[PDB]
Amino acid sequence: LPPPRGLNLLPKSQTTLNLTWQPIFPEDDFYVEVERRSVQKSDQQNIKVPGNLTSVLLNNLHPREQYVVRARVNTKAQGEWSEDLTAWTLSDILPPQPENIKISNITHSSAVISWTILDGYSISSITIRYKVQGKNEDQHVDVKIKNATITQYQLKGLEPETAYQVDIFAENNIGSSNPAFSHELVTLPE
Amino acid sequence: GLPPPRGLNLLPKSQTTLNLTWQPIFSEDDFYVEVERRSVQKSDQQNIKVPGNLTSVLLNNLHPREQYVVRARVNTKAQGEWSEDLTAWTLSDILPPQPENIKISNITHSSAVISWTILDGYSISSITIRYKVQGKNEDQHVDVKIKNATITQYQLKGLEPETAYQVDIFAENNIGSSNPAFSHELVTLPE
Ligand SMILES: *[C@@H]1O[C@H](CO)[C@@H](O[C@@H]2O[C@H](CO)[C@@H](O)[C@H](O[C@@H]3O[C@H](CO)[C@@H](O)[C@H](O)[C@@H]3O)[C@H]2NC(C)=O)[C@H](O)[C@H]1NC(C)=O
Ligand SMILES: *[C@@H]1O[C@H](CO)[C@@H](O[C@@H]2O[C@H](CO)[C@@H](O)[C@H](O)[C@H]2NC(C)=O)[C@H](O)[C@H]1NC(C)=O
Ligand SMILES: *[C@@H]1O[C@H](CO)[C@@H](O)[C@H](O)[C@H]1NC(C)=O
Ligand SMILES: *[C@@H]1O[C@H](CO)[C@@H](O)[C@H](O)[C@H]1NC(C)=O
Ligand SMILES: *[C@@H]1O[C@H](CO)[C@@H](O)[C@H](O)[C@H]1NC(C)=O
Ligand SMILES: *[C@@H]1O[C@H](CO)[C@@H](O)[C@H](O)[C@H]1NC(C)=O
Repeated sequence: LPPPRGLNLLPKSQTTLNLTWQPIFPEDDFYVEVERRSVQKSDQQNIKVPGNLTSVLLNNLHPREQYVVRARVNTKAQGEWSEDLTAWTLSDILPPQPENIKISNITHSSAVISWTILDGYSISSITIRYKVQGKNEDQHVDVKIKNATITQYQLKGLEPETAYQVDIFAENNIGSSNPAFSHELVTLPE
Repeated sequence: GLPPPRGLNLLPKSQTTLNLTWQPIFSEDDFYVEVERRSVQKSDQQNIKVPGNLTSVLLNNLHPREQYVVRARVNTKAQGEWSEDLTAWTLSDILPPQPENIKISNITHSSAVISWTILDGYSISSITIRYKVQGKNEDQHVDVKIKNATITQYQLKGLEPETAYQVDIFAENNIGSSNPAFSHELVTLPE
């Protein structure tokens, strides 16, 4: 038999992952073999679940640890395995600050910021906070980037000859990252 | 008649408290600070004696988002001159209302000024203007944070020409943000 279609692996907690698939079409009579397997440690479990149900909760997992998962259908006959799905369980700790922070392309009313995030901490978003560097500080701007794939952003409509303070936070299930230092940005008309 | 304490300041601490601080003082004894507070909305006035050698009273047993007028004096054998009125709202127990008078204007290819207005007495400490592209893609959005309720306008800058933005505008407060029933549309020009 062919493996389950529509296989999707999502982290629902710090110790649990949820594998879902599309309902299997029956003659008789079958079950779904699910194999999950840790990367950071040597830990494989193998679960049999009745064919008519559509998902399994994989539980008793460790925090911020990635697991590789595959599945199949057996009858009788041993079905061919699905492709390997991977996922991290949610973080137990606060996420690390984005590394390789590079401010460049500095213009009169714009600049480009680039960074790198470490995978493994369930970073769901990053925020780019920028404000005028003066001692007043009555307002700032948060650019909220909701997909952690994006590695770069261009700030726009900045004021010329102005010094800005720029910070970059990464947010996960626990909370935001804590920056030790900010970054400077000075525009030029010229 | 002695003059009142100097450097009088009234800070809202909680929903039921305000803190009145002043510059401490030290002829012959004894002396105490008479502090009066009174509700604007309700009819609730109280008179509090505190010994003259401490620097602050916490005026307690007040009601949520209620305005209060405060004054003070230094009494001895004779009663002193009253201070000027201090006024403050206690912190709110609800979310603030959405800002009315949302007038967008001066729309250019990369600029779009926005002005609003807020109702006082809700302890509104900041307002957030949010703006993203009209598309349903939840990739990016920009939260402009304005940390004083004094500021009434703001000019958006560096927007993309010929584009539709979905502007929201929240008001924040000791409980939480306001809840917009509706967003606002912003077209941009050529360029
Ligand atoms: C793992 O996977 C998903 C969530 O990530 C869960 O599937 C769902 O579970 C219940 C149904 O028992 C519901 O919350 C979801 O909707 C259900 O099916 C339809 C939805 O159209 C409704 O008519 C039902 O009333 C019912 O609510 C359901 N969602 C889907 C798409 O299947 C699953 O429970 C979760 N946990 C485990 C332990 O498997
Ligand atoms: C009322 O307000 C003032 C200022 O917030 C408080 O005075 C402070 O007291 C603590 C020590 O107990 C220190 O932070 C300083 O000595 C004071 N600060 C200043 C700025 O003077 C006061 O304690 C508050 N509460 C009461 C009940 O009086
Ligand atoms: C799967 O089959 C078993 C047979 O006992 C039944 O208990 C269960 O409700 C079935 N689930 C379905 C049809 O979703
Ligand atoms: C910024 O630098 C990169 C790499 O050279 C390139 O996109 C371009 O030269 C610059 N872009 C500007 C100034 O808009
Ligand atoms: C004020 O004087 C009284 C005298 O009973 C004393 O209890 C209190 O500690 C004094 N406060 C000071 C010196 O701050
Ligand atoms: C309109 O925008 C331009 C350029 O951004 C600015 O110079 C001008 O002051 C604005 N006009 C008003 C009436 O706000």
